[PDB]
Amino acid sequence: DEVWVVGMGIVMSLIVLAIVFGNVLVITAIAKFERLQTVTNYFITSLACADLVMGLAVVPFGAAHILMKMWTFGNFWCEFWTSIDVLCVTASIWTLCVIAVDRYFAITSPFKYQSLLTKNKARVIILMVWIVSGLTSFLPIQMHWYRATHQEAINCYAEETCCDFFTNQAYAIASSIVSFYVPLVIMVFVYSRVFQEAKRQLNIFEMLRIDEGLRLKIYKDTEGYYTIGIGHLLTKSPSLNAAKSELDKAIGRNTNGVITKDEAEKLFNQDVDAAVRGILRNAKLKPVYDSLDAVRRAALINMVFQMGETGVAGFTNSLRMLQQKRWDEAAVNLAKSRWYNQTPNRAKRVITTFRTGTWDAYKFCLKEHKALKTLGIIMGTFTLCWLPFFIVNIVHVIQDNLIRKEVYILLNWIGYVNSGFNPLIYCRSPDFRIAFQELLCL
Ligand SMILES: CC(C)CCC[C@@H](C)[C@H]1CC[C@H]2[C@@H]3CC=C4C[C@@H](O)CC[C@]4(C)[C@H]3CC[C@]12C
Ligand SMILES: CC(C)(C)NC[C@H](O)COc1nsnc1N1CCOCC1
Repeated sequence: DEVWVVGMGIVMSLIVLAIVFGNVLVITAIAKFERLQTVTNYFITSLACADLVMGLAVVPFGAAHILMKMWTFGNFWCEFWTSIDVLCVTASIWTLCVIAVDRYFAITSPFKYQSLLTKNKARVIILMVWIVSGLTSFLPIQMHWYRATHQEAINCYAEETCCDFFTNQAYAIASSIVSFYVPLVIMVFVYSRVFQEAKRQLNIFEMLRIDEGLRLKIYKDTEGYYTIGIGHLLTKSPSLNAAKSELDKAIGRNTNGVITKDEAEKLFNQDVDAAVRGILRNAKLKPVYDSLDAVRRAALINMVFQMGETGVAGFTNSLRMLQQKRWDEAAVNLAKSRWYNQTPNRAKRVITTFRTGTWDAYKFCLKEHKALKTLGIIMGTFTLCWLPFFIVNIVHVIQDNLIRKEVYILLNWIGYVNSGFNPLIYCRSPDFRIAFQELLCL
């Protein structure tokens, strides 16, 4: 139908436009802004490149093959088009597997969020991917090791107006296992460990950085008292110079109301140490700290950090039920407090920690932890976009008459739309957000 062709033509054009402009913007943002020239962003550059090659050389000719129902580019370009197509996908899934593995080695290292690979080393890994995956994508098609022995296929090979991808059962299993499933199985298992390590390796220092936050300039909290760094109270006095005086003495230099990351961490390491020391000095809190597990020990430290040894001691009724290990019971009395009303968002997180005995409340609450979530969304979406096509592709190998030709192309296109999703997912990263709007002048 006429309306169907024009209708599909517009949909496919807006898909192609979204692929190219999206990835160009991403590549441009990493190339221009220094703050985005990281090891993990260099892998994203390789991912965005493969996604750009898709919408520039693959997807455009794919559309013409559907709207005209015939190949009008020759048998040399037909095989080259298919070779690039496979490479784009193979390079993308291996890139995602590398990102996953590099994230495991970073989280297991004492660096926790910084990569063990250098900028020169990362370039080698990317170049090795494109070379290795380039060989497994071009050699099995150019040497015609992919060609089937049935008449319908040999007729399509000889025909210059036929580019229907016909294959033998061997290649269909071999190429799909090496190219897609092997990096996918590894990626899923390795990045599930990355998520498991992130949640498990959560500590009080990260927990307070989540709750209190970070600001290197003097600000007023909910209570209204002068604060700086990670919830470090300066004075209860409503005077800026009084707040500045107590600050310059603590650091030991002319700060002028501004501190560094090195300085903010230094006072934070002191406050945390003072909180625990205050618990050990307090007779009411001392036996409660003993009975609690590592996770709930941090939750008591968190309250002592915000209110103070004396303030936390006032919850006599609640503390008694923490010792009794009746978490759900203690939580109700903790909720029935002025502290709960003062900071409900922070109170919920701390109360839930006591209830669960896990960091489940502080799940992806950290900025470094949000970065991992975004990368997990990229890998997970690639799976949802490509796995249906790959399952049906291997189902076709076992039984020939299982699915129609229209089902194969439709599922292949589900994977094609994926090359337009990745730039929109980078909107989660505030570093990319600022880069994008700067290049778009908004
Ligand atoms: C279609 C085929 C033949 C062309 C393949 C394109 C090749 C040349 C491209 C695609 C991805 C590219 C890489 C993307 C990532 C980076 C990070 C950047 O900081 C330095 C260059 C480097 C390492 C690129 C080198 C060239 C590269 C490997
Ligand atoms: C069939 C067509 C139109 C050339 N698209 C190819 C697909 O987009 C993906 O191709 C692949 N990339 S990695 N492994 C594969 N496959 C899928 C098709 O069968 C051979 C192995």
